[PDB]
Amino acid sequence: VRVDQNLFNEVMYLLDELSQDITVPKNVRKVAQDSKAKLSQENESLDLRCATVLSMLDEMANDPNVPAHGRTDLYTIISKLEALS
Repeated sequence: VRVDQNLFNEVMYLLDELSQDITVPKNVRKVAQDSKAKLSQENESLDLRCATVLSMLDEMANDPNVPAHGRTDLYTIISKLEALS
């Protein structure tokens, strides 16, 4: 319980921060927006929500327009989702 909810809480906070971060590209903010909505789709299985979000964030982490600090922010979130999955 605790271990998964602390990871989930951190992922939501970090995605919210990323969505508001003017130092990463528009498309990264939008993916962060869509990710946090997907994780909030309380009618769908968590493992499933996480898989879709992991796919979305991985795509962004591989976009060469993303600045180094934004890539690390993406990897931090990915790393918590893979621990939660």
